[PDB]
Amino acid sequence: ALTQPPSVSGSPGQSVTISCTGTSSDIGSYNYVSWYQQHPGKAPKLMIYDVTQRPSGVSDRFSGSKSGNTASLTISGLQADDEADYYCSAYAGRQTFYIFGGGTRL
Amino acid sequence: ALTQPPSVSGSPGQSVTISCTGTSSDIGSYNYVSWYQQHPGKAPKLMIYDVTQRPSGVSDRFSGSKSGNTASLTISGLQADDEADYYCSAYAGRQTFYIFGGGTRL
Amino acid sequence: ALTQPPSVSGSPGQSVTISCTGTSSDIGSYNYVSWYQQHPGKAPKLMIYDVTQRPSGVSDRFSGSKSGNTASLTISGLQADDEADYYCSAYAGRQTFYIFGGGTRL
Amino acid sequence: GFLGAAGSTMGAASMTLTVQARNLLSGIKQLQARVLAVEHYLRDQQLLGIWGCSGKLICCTNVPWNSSWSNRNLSEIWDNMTWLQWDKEISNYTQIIYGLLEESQNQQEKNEQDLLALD
Amino acid sequence: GFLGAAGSTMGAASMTLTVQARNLLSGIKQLQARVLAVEHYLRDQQLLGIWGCSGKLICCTNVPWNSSWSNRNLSEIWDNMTWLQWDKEISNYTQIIYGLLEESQNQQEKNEQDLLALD
Amino acid sequence: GFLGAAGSTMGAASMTLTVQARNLLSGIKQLQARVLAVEHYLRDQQLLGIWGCSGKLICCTNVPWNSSWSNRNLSEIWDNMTWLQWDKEISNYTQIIYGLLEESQNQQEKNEQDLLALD
Amino acid sequence: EVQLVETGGGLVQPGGSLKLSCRASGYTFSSFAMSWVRQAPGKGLEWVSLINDRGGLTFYVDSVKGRFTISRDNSKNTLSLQMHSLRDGDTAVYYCATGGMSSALQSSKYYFDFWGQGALVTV
Amino acid sequence: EVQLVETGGGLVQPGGSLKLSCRASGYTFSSFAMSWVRQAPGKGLEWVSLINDRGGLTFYVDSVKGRFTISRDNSKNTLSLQMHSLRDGDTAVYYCATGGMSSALQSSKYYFDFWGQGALVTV
Amino acid sequence: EVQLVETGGGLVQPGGSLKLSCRASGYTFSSFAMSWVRQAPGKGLEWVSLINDRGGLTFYVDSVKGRFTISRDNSKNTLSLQMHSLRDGDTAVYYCATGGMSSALQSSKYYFDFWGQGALVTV
Ligand SMILES: *[C@@H]1O[C@H](CO)[C@@H](O)[C@H](O)[C@H]1NC(C)=O
Ligand SMILES: *[C@@H]1O[C@H](CO)[C@@H](O)[C@H](O)[C@H]1NC(C)=O
Ligand SMILES: *[C@@H]1O[C@H](CO)[C@@H](O)[C@H](O)[C@H]1NC(C)=O
Ligand SMILES: *[C@@H]1O[C@H](CO)[C@@H](O)[C@H](O)[C@H]1NC(C)=O
Ligand SMILES: *[C@@H]1O[C@H](CO)[C@@H](O)[C@H](O)[C@H]1NC(C)=O
Ligand SMILES: *[C@@H]1O[C@H](CO)[C@@H](O)[C@H](O)[C@H]1NC(C)=O
Repeated sequence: ALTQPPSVSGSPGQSVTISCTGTSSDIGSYNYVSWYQQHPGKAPKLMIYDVTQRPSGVSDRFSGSKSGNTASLTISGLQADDEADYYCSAYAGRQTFYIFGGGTRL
Repeated sequence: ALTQPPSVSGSPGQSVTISCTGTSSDIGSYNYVSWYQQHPGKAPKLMIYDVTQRPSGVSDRFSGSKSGNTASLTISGLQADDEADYYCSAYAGRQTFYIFGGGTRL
Repeated sequence: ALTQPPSVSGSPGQSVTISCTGTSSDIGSYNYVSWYQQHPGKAPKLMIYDVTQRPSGVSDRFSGSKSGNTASLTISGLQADDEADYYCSAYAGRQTFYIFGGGTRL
Repeated sequence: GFLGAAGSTMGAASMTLTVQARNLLSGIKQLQARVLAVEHYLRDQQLLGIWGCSGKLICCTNVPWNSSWSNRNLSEIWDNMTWLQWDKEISNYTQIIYGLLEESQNQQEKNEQDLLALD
Repeated sequence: GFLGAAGSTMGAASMTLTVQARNLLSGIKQLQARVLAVEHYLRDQQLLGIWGCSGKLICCTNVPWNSSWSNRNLSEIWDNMTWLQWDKEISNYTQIIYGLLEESQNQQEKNEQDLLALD
Repeated sequence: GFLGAAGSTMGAASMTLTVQARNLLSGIKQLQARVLAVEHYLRDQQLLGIWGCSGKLICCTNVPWNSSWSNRNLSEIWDNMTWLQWDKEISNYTQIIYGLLEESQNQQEKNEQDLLALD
Repeated sequence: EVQLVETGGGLVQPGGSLKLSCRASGYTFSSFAMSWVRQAPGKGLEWVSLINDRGGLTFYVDSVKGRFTISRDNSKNTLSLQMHSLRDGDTAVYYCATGGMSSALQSSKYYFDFWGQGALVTV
Repeated sequence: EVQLVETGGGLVQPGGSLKLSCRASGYTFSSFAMSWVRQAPGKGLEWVSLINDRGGLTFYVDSVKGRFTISRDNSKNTLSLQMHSLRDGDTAVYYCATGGMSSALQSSKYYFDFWGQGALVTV
Repeated sequence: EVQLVETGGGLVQPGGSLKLSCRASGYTFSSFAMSWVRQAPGKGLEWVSLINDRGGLTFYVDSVKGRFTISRDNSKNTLSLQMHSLRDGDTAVYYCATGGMSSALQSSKYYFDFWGQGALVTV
């Protein structure tokens, strides 16, 4: 599994950084680390796909990045409606297709 | 190895049940669980081959069955000449060809 | 790794035996156990290649042999200039290309 | 020798496949005969290639035996029967089998392409 | 049917390769036509063999796409384009690709030989 | 270029196999010459197929070198000898080698069939 | 819009069997690969299984290779999962997901595009 | 009837070598696969090795892959086994068995049809 | 004579990267396979990596498969090694070696013919 801090917070209107660190076989070698936003009681929605790309329907306040073996999601302009559990998901090859991290509560 | 009770008994003329439980890769997925009868000081003889089939020369008092991951041998009409150590043998794929259980003394 | 005694010694002019024992997958099945002589502060030099063959430039006082899973180097006519750390190196297949032993100080 | 196994059982005859394979290839009328023989040879090699058997004389596949084609036991086919008798018994089913073999290989090729596409 | 996918997308047409493959092979002037047709067929099979594709209709390779040959997206090529249009667009680059495929297979064969040489 | 490696060492010449392979295939008398050339090409491809080498230019096998055929060192054969000299030296042993290669592949095919038969 | 709706069972004794069936609409079903992703009541999410767009290829997590079978019927627009020997560690919400793979002639996915609401499998 | 008769050694020091030779009659030797099955004096039986009907293919238990070699001579109707580095855990009765495999064109076996009397290998 | 001369870095913080470059002369570079062999200051030597004569094939010790890349430029007579994520267990002298493999048409090596003087990589 990927490791990220269990809790992230900040004042509304400010940016926050959420990040998860994996190994060379999970995040480092493959540029496929997506991010999902899950509201309590709801299914996760896709927020980021690929390292830096966003799906249609998601605002530009959510921006991904990667450095080394650590993937990050920057959420600018924090809203009350963004307080959801965020997960990262990395492609880890043919034997282990996807590895998800633990959640962080925003 | 396959696990069966270490001892089985009963009155002459009554039926007994001998069974061994394996995993999904041993007994469950392959319908090849044979049974052997070994008298002390003698080599084992084939009693049952395949899940339900009997070899020529063996009486019809010995009958095999399988359910889930557990194989059974029913011995009806128990005779004094049947007090022998019984073993099950399951085919377990190409890497592990055969897995034998422990013996049960009848 | 291969195991050889940590220290070998003898009087000048006498022979000594240096040997390392491996497993069936390292020394036994492959007839490729080379020996190297390393002087302190210097890079190792090739002394023996193959089980019994010597490279050009090395004197005939260094002679290799193999029996079972144990490889040996016999050094006859011991000189003061032979006090160096000796290592054996065995080919161990395609997954593990080379296995070196620990050193022995002569 | 060439066709010496024709009267032998299918099992015994399966061990001499290279003798016939070698012997299959070994004015106007003769050129037509030679060109046609080459075209036939190539059609059989192309057909094996379509099935994924381009380099094999004994090629195992993923098409199950229906049992409607023949409900004989393996000992009846391989030990108590010749290839001429077998060919006669299933002469009405070879187009069904060939079609299934082609479809199965097409599915295999697509599956291999998709497996190779996993990073 | 034969060439029925010619107006279909490259993706849809890639599923009917055996129909055309089977149909490709299926006095003096006619013998010349038949011998030439066989020579062409064999040249294409030899060329696939040189690339290591002797038994495949869909053969993946180790040659990267340069993007100078065509900078189109996969959806533009496989979903919004036919094989005739694709063939026309890269008709000036097929000799470069063929040369790279031959060199890549030669390197692969040498690498396989060297890997097999490890005891 | 075609046959440019003929005077080169066997090692150096082994890197140009596709040049000759491509060049091998590239009224009545000419049709006979073309049909015979095709038959020869196909005989060589069939022979490689029998050995399990249908798609390879460099094909490693399971037949050991006897050393009676030639007791030369690898450097003597690959670095100090050409393919014409090598072919001349073993011209009396190629039928023995071909027979062993055919038998070895037949054994390999039976072993592969039996391994695939393990559930 | 695109919707995925799970149908499935509830409480099943340890060691039994349960099958889920997921209906989908709003897109061409046969054009996308499908996955099942599991979330325990107090945990995050983990991938469980992946099936190709055609259904020929299936992939599983090592811990479930001998228990779960994933299949898809492209004429019925239905993705189903069948699990046997339900262990106590398998109780969770099981979500359908669209994405996670593509068949070579399509752009790469390796992510999930659409999610269902989730069936709750308990023991 | 069908008979299998073992010939072999006795007490061999740890780490040595021992070869068994099993003669068979009453059936066509070359038509059946052969196996060796081991039984420790106080235990049940376990499979040790399998050889095909032709002798080309051999299979071993992981614990014996580097110590045991199984071979068969179909002209002499003889099945032999050779073991090296005899460990203390290898002391047992070694039984010849006919069956355990078939060469694709025969009905499935995956069981042993005939048994010998057993050679006792001790250390 | 044959000489191998290492060029490289020195002290690099844990988790960083370092590249070695080894020049060679006195023999045809493209005719021999090359290896890197590592010796910790207080230990003996262990093999780290092997590259073929052409450079197409590379082999590594399992513990370094995800950290070290070996490459060779046969026109520059240069063998280089690049390592990432330098762990504390990787501090050692790294020696260039000529030999360890041959490309099928040459006599077997499986030993090292020539050695350099060694670059010291510390953390
Ligand atoms: C022909 O039949 C006889 C029956 O006794 C058999 O022994 C012989 O092997 C058969 N011939 C061939 C070539 O199989
Ligand atoms: C077997 O053949 C019959 C007759 O063609 C057909 O109806 C049946 O569906 C076939 N079964 C299979 C499994 O192919
Ligand atoms: C021809 O184009 C139409 C466009 O509506 C499409 O529906 C049809 O499938 C195409 N035909 C083929 C054979 O692809
Ligand atoms: C792509 O093609 C151009 C034009 O031929 C060439 O200059 C360039 O080097 C090529 N790039 C690759 C990576 O092959
Ligand atoms: C011919 O021999 C000379 C000897 O000096 C050699 O240098 C040259 O490479 C050879 N030619 C070929 C084509 O190998
Ligand atoms: C080598 O060839 C000689 C002469 O034909 C033959 O007698 C000998 O048995 C052969 N050896 C091998 C191992 O094939």
